[PDB]
Amino acid sequence: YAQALQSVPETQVSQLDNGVRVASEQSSQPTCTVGVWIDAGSRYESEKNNGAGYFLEHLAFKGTKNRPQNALEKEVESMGAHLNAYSSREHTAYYIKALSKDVPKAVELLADIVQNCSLEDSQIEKERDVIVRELQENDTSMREVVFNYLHATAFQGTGLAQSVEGPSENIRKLSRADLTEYLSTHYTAPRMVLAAAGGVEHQQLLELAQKHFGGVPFTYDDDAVPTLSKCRFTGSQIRHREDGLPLAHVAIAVEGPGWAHPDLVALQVANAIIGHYDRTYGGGLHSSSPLASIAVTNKLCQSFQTFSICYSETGLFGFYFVCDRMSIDDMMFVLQGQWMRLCTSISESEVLRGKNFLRNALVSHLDGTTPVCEDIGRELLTYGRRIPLEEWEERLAEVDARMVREVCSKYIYDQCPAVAGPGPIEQLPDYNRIRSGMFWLR
Amino acid sequence: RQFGHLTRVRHLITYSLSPFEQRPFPHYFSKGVPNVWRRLRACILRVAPPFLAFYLLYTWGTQEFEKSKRKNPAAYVN
Repeated sequence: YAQALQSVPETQVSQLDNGVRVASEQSSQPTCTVGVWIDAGSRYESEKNNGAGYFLEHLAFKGTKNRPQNALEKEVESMGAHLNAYSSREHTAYYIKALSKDVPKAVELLADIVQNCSLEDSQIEKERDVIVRELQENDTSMREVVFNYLHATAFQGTGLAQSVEGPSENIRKLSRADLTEYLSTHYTAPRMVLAAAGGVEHQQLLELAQKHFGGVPFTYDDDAVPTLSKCRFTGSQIRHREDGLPLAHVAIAVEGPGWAHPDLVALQVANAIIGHYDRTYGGGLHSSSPLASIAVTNKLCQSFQTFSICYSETGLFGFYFVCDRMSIDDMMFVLQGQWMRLCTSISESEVLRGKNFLRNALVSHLDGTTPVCEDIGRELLTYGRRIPLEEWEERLAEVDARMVREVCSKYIYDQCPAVAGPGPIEQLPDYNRIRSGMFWLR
Repeated sequence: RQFGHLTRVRHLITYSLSPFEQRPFPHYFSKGVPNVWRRLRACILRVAPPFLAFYLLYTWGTQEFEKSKRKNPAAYVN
């Protein structure tokens, strides 16, 4: 095992005279996946700019000036390659998966997109109504509105509070211009990363990129990367009620440290302890995760998930459960009790497993090419370089009990949480109560 | 009656902040004191009256009783 890790090939990295960082992991696999990952999200938008990046995503594929829609689509389909992508609050990306016999072709396709989207005044107007619709579909997914609302209130009044898709007004009116304005402002080499994994050999990649990414920086701005305005967390709640729904959704959380910070490992290990449930499990005997056990014994919920979603300089460490109108309270009671237990009286027997369960994730985090690429893409972009499983190992292979406590309690104990809840939530006690559910009557 | 079966509510979104992210006795002047007055001058004219009235009657009563004791300079001018 340790050897298996030790024998895992290093991930080549190198920046251009441009600013783009080109990294990759050579394997053998006849297939592979390459793509660019941008240092851009909704976080970077304005009150009037917000949604661009997304409006933009829906056009990124519909063709370039160098080769219109009918073609781009035809050329990719024709080579059996897959082009897909996404955009969060601080992180966007476009990736392709082909037979590593096409690094050069893929690489070119990529560039041609992150640099020359047609932005056909005629296509735009179409996607405009496609989103407004797609948006009204994202809506009934109470599992997502809830998180949005969480962020909303959690980081109320700041860039983070804005949802990645954006208001209908913005989408109804963004101009062919604004989109261009968003592209030419954030899609710059210094903030972008060209990553890959497969049978591809670094050099052929570099050159190929160094060839199609012919960007040139004049001034110093171009060459530099602007740091964002800090986001203020706020212990608060938001309740979107409607007994009209089948069941309720709840999400509570404290502020997170941020990528850079190490503790995100100990903290990542703690969540592995409370883990997650889901009525399709087979386990009233689930190892620890009493929250799950209890959830089963007393029928506390349909499911729940522990999460340490983080950003550049902040984040959200919390949990979210889906439950029936009548078991909302106990569930919250029992869970919120686990955080305390977590940081007030944890045990080695627990952390031991915690670790293992993580390591197994940590590894399956890299199952395939597309996913690996995702790490290189991210890692660089958010951490600075790449963290080898061999490393993550140690980092989280030396977390003892006392370590979990010290930290969890450092981030959870007597902190003013941020809760959000849509659906039939009459039974969810007031803030004050969930608040004083943040300190154990030790 | 307990929690979870009080009423069929739908479409109300509320927003509130932790007690520690805000002020306890805020804006004593901006909005505080005004409303206190917005109130004294809203009922004074409804409560005061019968009380004031009572008072007058209390006084009249005590004064009269205290007069019917003293002698009339003329119950005997002989």
